[PDB]
Amino acid sequence: VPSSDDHERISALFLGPKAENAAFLQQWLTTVVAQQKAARDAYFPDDNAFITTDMQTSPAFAQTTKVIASNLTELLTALGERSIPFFSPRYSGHMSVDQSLPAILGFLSTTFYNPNNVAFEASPFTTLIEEEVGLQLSEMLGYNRLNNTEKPLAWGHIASGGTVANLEAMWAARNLKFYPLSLRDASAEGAEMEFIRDTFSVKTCVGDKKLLKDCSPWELLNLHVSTILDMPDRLHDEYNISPQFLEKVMRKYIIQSTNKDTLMQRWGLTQQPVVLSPSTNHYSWPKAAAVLGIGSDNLRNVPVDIQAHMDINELDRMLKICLDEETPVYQVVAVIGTTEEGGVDRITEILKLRQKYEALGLSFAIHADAAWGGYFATMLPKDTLGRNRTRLPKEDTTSGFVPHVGLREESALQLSHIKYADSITIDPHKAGYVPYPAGALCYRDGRMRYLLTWSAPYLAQGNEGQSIGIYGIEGSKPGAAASAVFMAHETIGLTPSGYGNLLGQAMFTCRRYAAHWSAMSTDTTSFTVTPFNPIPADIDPNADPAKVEEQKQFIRDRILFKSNEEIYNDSEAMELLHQLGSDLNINVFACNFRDRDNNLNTDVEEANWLNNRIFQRFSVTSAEENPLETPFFLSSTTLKQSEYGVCATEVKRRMGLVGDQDVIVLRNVVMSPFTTTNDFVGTLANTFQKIVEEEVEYARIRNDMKPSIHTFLLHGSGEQYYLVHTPTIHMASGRRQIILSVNVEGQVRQAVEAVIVHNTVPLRLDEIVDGGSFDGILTIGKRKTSFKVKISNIKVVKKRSLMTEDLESAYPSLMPFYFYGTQGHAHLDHVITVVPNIHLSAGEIQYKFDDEVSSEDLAKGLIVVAENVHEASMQPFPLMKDFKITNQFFFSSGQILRVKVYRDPYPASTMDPIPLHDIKNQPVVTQGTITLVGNIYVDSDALNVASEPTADEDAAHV
Amino acid sequence: VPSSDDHERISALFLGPKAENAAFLQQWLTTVVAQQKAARDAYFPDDNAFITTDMQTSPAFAQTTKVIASNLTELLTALGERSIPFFSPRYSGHMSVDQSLPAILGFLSTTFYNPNNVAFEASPFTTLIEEEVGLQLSEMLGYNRLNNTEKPLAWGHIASGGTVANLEAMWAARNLKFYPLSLRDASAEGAEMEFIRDTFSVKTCVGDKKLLKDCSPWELLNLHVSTILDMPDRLHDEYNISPQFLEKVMRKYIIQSTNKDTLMQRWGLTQQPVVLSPSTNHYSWPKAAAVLGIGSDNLRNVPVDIQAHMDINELDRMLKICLDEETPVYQVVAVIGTTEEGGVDRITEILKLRQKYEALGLSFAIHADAAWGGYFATMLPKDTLGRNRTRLPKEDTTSGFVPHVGLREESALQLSHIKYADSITIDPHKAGYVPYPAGALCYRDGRMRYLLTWSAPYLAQGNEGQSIGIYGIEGSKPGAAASAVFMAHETIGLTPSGYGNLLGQAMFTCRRYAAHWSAMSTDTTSFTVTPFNPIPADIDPNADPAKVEEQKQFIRDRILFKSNEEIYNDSEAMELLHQLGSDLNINVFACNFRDRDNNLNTDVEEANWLNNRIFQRFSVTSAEENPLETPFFLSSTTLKQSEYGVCATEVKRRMGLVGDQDVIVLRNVVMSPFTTTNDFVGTLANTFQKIVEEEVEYARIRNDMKPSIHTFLLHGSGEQYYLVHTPTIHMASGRRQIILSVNVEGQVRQAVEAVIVHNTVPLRLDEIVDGGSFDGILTIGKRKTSFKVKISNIKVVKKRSLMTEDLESAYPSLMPFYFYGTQGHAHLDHVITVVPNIHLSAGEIQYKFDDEVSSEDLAKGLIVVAENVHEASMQPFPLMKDFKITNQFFFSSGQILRVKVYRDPYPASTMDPIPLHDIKNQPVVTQGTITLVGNIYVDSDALNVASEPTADEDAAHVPHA
Ligand code: NA
Ligand code: NA
Ligand code: NA
Ligand code: NA
Repeated sequence: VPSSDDHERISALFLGPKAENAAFLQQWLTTVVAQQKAARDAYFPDDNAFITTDMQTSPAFAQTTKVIASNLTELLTALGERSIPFFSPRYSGHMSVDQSLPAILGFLSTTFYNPNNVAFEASPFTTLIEEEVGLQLSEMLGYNRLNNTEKPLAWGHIASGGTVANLEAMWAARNLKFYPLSLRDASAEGAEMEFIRDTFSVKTCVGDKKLLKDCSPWELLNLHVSTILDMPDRLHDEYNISPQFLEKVMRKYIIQSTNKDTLMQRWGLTQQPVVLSPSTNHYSWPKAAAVLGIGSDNLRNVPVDIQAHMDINELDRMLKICLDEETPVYQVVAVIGTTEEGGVDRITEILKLRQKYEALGLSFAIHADAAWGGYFATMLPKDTLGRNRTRLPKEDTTSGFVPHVGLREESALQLSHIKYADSITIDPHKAGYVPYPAGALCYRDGRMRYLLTWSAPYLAQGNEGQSIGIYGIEGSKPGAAASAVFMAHETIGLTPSGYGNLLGQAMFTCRRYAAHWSAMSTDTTSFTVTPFNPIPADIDPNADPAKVEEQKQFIRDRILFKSNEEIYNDSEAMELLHQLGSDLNINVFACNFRDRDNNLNTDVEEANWLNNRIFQRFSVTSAEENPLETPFFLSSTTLKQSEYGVCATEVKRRMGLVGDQDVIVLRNVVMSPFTTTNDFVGTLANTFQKIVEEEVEYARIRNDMKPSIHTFLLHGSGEQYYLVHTPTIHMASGRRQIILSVNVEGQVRQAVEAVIVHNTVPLRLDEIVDGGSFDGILTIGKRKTSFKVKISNIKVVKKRSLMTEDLESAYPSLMPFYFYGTQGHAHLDHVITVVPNIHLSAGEIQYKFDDEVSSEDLAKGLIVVAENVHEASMQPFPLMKDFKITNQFFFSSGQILRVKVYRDPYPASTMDPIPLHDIKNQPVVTQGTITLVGNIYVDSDALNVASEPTADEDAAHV
Repeated sequence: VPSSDDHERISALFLGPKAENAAFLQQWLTTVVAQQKAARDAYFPDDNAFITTDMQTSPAFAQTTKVIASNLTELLTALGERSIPFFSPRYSGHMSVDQSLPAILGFLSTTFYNPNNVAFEASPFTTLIEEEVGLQLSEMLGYNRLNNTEKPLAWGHIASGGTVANLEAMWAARNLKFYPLSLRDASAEGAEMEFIRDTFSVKTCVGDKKLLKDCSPWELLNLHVSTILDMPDRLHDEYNISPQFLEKVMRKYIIQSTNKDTLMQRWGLTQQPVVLSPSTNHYSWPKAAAVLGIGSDNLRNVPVDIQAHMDINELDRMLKICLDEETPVYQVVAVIGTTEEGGVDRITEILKLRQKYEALGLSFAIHADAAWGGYFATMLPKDTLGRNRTRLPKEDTTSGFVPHVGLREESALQLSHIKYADSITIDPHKAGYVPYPAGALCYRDGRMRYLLTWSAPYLAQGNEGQSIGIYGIEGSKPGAAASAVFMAHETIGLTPSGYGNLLGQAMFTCRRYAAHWSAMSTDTTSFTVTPFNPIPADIDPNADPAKVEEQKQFIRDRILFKSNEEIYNDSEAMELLHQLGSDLNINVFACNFRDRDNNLNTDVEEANWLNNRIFQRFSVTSAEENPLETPFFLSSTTLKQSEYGVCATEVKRRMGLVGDQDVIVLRNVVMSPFTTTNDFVGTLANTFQKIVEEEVEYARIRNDMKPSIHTFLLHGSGEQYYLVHTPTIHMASGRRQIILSVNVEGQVRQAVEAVIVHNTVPLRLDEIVDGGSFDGILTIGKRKTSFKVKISNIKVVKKRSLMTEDLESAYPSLMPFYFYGTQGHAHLDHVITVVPNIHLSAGEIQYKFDDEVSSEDLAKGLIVVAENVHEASMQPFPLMKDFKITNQFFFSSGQILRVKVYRDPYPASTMDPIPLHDIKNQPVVTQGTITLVGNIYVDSDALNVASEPTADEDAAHVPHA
């Protein structure tokens, strides 16, 4: 019999999806006001009012209260109508959710006092609160908060966010690395601490005891963290040097004052120290490098493996490169809960690598970016043999059962080793359920924070409260943020039975979502859904597909659309459910589609089209949308090949795609403990499926190769005519570049405006072959009258594929054109080598070359490259609605192209790639100029998906 | 007849000193809850409850609600008993005050939605709010918010505070400075934009048109801000280059990627660019330089003038140095409302200097640090000829008149020119009455923000909301902060009649305070109070003192303790009041004291003692205090000589002090519009005066030179005895270093433990002269018994002054000792050359020198300097309760001192300085070693003010009702 007590216990923490808890909130707000009144009365009770009743009933006062009331109601109305409804379980996109009422109430209660934690005398109470919050976080993460033991004493503080926490960690690591060189300078002959240099020793990285003055620069750049952090205490213990003197003397030698590059230059050092970090690291990492004057070039990114974890062998190889080149390493970043997939780097392996490299003389700090993952350490098991008190029974079985579940074994292993990192970022305003702003940084050894200053630690005195706000980036800071986090910690509980219970219910919800992503699509649905984390039987890439399909059907029969109670009573179902989806509650998955004969799409850009449209249906990305009409919210990301390498390749492989392009995926962050109530998740799954099916129909129309109607520009005169197809990427059947010489049978003859031919009988472009013919219709620009015509005697000058698989990824430096026609009557058409691109054609041109070109070359079609048109530098071209063509446009009447002329090295008709990157190495036929005269066609929309309607607009037009 | 309307209008904006407006707040909170419910019901109305009634009445749910209620009441009770009561007008110390209810309500209303302004799709509404707030601030500050005009389009955003806003402004200035070098690299031969290099020109700093590729590195380092910001648009307009291509290509050349120092080395550049900023700038400036890898050494500090304004002539001299040495200047910081004094730098003169140096080829961005001063631009006059609608009358005269007053002319001039700075920092959570966290940064030309990125501006599209959170230091950020500022702006009003009214009332209150600081003390009070901003008749340092006293008496007769109505009806009184105190609401002042014969103290450290104790009485600096017992709150600061130079000198001069030491001053930030009601300001003045008189009594006791009882260590044996006075700085009468040879008449003979003599009849140390005598009592260590003795045949071996004026400011590198006695029986006593210090004496020692020293030299007393005791490195010595003496202590039995020996170049007795800094250049008598044997005395508390009780502890020991 399943108990509802654990879900009921956390249901009281939130206002609720339907504001079910509003009466409790009203009571708590009334208490806040009463207490405020009591406290302001208690401060000098004999003071009379400054705001009298006669003042309060005057017209100006009343006018101000009416303005406040009106502005307030207008803000509340607009917030409800225009914000994302994170409070609803329909939202499961980013790291957003209904926040905990204890946090909101802590912040509100404290803002009436508006304490400023930059200084004790402005925050005598909330400075102590914030210090206690830092130590709560530290202990929860496994650091030591006890004084006078053998372990280092941790310290923690609140910052505006994990971005500033990561910046501070990198700043401390920057200053740490150079401290021993600064101290060596400060103790050089002639300097203020020369008197220590003949006796002051350190342990070098490999453990040898040497005088600081006898260490090589490399040795000084590789002292262990503890070796460096111990130096001020050691100087005091061993020479009775005061912290005041030490700080004063060191001011002129530390990089806070001189910057690291002046110090390096004096020391003859040329290798910039680096930070090592996974290729997919949060933006705050390269940004901190740029801010700190390290430079993002010196944030060296470590490739990831197929599950997006930092590749340990690659980290090994890059640490070896640093050792061999004497490039110091400030810091290695372990991402504990990646932003995009919720994965956990193997910090156990990073720690092993540190031991390995310290034996070779290379040392570095380790930082755990646990901005997202940190709070999941509350799910680590804790010794229960310490509790012996009566426990109120858990015997409720009211409707409203939601179980918690536990961490995956690997996640628990890494979470229990983050306590060995030298510092840890963790965001209460991510998985702590505290509203923004509330980030946090904890140091394993709190003395590290003094590196962020020009100061040395003093002995604290009881008669002077210590300011906790001078050890970071910021200045003024809200003590209210500390009260908020503190209220969350004390009310929810930093234990398995508190936060562990809440996050375990979110994790059960996450796995229930993942079951749907993992089994929704079949062999015959129009769509496929592929989870980023394969189901157990699917992990092996050579698995028996029968076993994979069997496990998917097991999911359909035993998990999907069942109640929590039925599932929890099914041991096998729970064991399987335990293994589905993200390590830490961030499911990634992606859709593909099949045509109507059930053939899977393999084009990465068409899968991207589909997945981006699904995202658009399930998100708000413009002010035009009514967000209350979105029934379900996801996020989305692009796995760039260059950052996700083998991982992005494997995602594409399992989706059934072929190609090197970056792949778009969907992201489903799960923080809600409510979604599985009454199997609401199933409803969401069904909603998702319905929308996917709609978008797949569009995809199928987009990619249908049935015969259809095509458009062609006409070039030439009665002497000889050419047709130039107007390609498009909006239809798979239009993704061809085609130029033909033809005869035109009909009554057309007019010697400004485009002449356009459509085929009247539907046809496939690929069926146009030498000798063919077809009937058509002419349309002189906007003229209402039309002309019937017969296209005969077709000769294919060019027929190339504009399919993804046949295009290039890099634009040409100089713009290439097909150059075709007859002597004295040539024509131009921009070669489409990449999309997005721009169609450029010129029917009437004047060419002059240093060598006359033969009729054979002109008929076969040459390639001319414009030395004065730098195509790549202009890409992508603005959409037609966003730029005006004038005579200054580079492709307009009167413009002159200076060109080199080449023979086309590929056959007339080809469905294979035609790379032209090195066309400049082909034999040059001749060179000269081309002046554009007329019959010019310019279209930057047809070859660019950005001109298409969004899924929001299409859905609104139904 | 004065109107109460303007004060009534702003009284409704705050919960109130006594929470008078709690019923209004209760109503508004009820509305917040009601609307949250209506909103969550409106999103998919057919969704049923997830939290049912049966869940809400279950025992686990009820237990969680009881825990919430219990934690909430505990937090509220503790906040009320343990926080500073900023809500009361009794508080007037730092930039803290009761915050506006519209702001608190905007933040609360929005946190239920918890929007994240890092990305539009997480904040489709509050991103727009934050952009609108940025443009509101920009327009208020005088920037342009209109599109499609000739003026640049400003942009602003909210940051966690002014520290991060200053950091972003300096980061933007750093990347701006190097952009043209990066673009030159990106268009070099072989590079991706080589094709522009033969046609792409810029205007150099002096205005000549040159190809970018033909500029010298110095010329590229001095292009104007607008020249640089125009480059992406120009490349697009002139070569049709796309922003995508430009961004991608430039990533490898910009210092975001390479850092400035690798770029500089590739260009052969050796002068670090600098930031120029006043010597008194907020800590956020040197910290930003340190963060950004510029280094605080390259934040060059500009000295201030006697009113703490950046000295414009000194800035001129420093810019000339930069020009001559080809040191680029990132940025010049004009502080508009200094943190310590509320002063306004003359940015008009800085703009003139910019014109001067641009004509010479030196250019720099200008940043206005208006973190505090910015909101005072709402008090600038505005054209009212645009308003023609009916105005509800201002005819209320109920009790509660508080007038607003206007800016000083100089403040208005500078505030109206900050719109010419390239960027402006301003804090809603300082003078905006918005709770923390809410700082802000505005760019005159919003395109500058793209320097904080690897991006180039794209053309916006309607179907995609633009994220406003990728242009700064931070990541996730609360849309709630933007709602808070937005509500405060809409409700209070960014106009002279809105914020201008509120701040004008605070400024009237500030001047009412300043009147007390300016006239409270007389010729015969035991204390003096000296304002940092002199009264008009006192500005001239050679003014007729009759005129100064006449104006102080005018203030006493016409302003102090009068009602607002009487003062406002007194034109002459208002004209004078207008000129008192700070420029922008931060009064600085400091106290001094007189002895009981009415002689003014001139000792800077005794004035500091007094002002620090007064501060303690009016502040909470420890967790032991009950903050609700403090009746008035001030802040305090130290004007360091090295930073405030002539300004600190002039403060000390006008207090009557003589000396080069740093001076402590008191600081009175005024943000309350309520303090003048019922002349509550007067009550506070009297409270202040009472406490000052209390502390002056302590100062008088501390500095009374009347005869008293003194302590002496006894050195030597029956052969010859010496007395070594145990000096103290806790009493002026103990501030002498004294060594005497004496005869001891009595029944004393004890051969580990200290032998101590006090005089039994009070005496003055300065009257001890050769031949004198006095009765005394011996005390063998821990012995309960005492011994009558007669000290006779006194010979003064050393008598030196330990008064502030006769001590040195820098500690000796090597420790000096007096070395005296007879051959084979010498003694040591650490020379006290600076305080704080440590008393070190050794009665029994063993010396060995390379030359035997004569009995005359030993009797007169030599100076031995210990090569192996580095005195400066150990100072200040920990207090006695904080360290335990062991045999490892450098001054303990068995320690060997390796010393040089010198003759004392000063007379036995002297009340003048005895500098020993360069003792090493005196002729060396001999050298050798001294081994400490016994009779050792060590005391680190007697010569250190840190061992004294605080003013809070003394006051706690005085009984009261
Ligand atoms: Na949408
Ligand atoms: Na192909
Ligand atoms: Na106090
Ligand atoms: Na003297």
